[PDB]
Amino acid sequence: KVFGRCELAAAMKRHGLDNYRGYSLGNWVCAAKFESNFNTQATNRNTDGSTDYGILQINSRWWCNDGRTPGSRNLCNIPCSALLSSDITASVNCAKKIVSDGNGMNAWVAWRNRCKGTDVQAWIRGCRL
Ligand SMILES: [Cl-]
Ligand SMILES: [Cl-]
Ligand SMILES: [Cl-]
Ligand SMILES: [Cl-]
Ligand SMILES: [Cl-]
Ligand SMILES: [Cl-]
Ligand SMILES: [Cl-]
Ligand SMILES: [Cl-]
Ligand code: NA
Repeated sequence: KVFGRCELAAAMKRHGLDNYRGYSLGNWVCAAKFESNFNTQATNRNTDGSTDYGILQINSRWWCNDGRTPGSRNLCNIPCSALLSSDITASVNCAKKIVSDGNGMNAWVAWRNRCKGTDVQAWIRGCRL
């Protein structure tokens, strides 16, 4: 599923991500935009043989099981395939554990390089929320 901007903002708020660990809704919408262009089925192979899955590009090295990432962990206790669903529950629950890990939203290299410090409120502007 490819979400619209305000549609994803609403689903993220419903699932409790708005202000989670102090990050406003606009930060989470901006991160999804540059990670996946709002497409739940996005995948991207890394140089190290791991893979990033879904609307927030969560990596199989630590967070989910794909059966093909040697020596990896599955800290979210889920198959990576659950991260590609039209229902975002699994992605949001796993993102909560990632953003709690010590480095905040800097865990997402695209949020640090494209969203951090910018006018992130623009991502939720005009949305009926
Ligand atoms: Cl957009
Ligand atoms: Cl915001
Ligand atoms: Cl594996
Ligand atoms: Cl394969
Ligand atoms: Cl594990
Ligand atoms: Cl599994
Ligand atoms: Cl959803
Ligand atoms: Cl923080
Ligand atoms: Na894994």
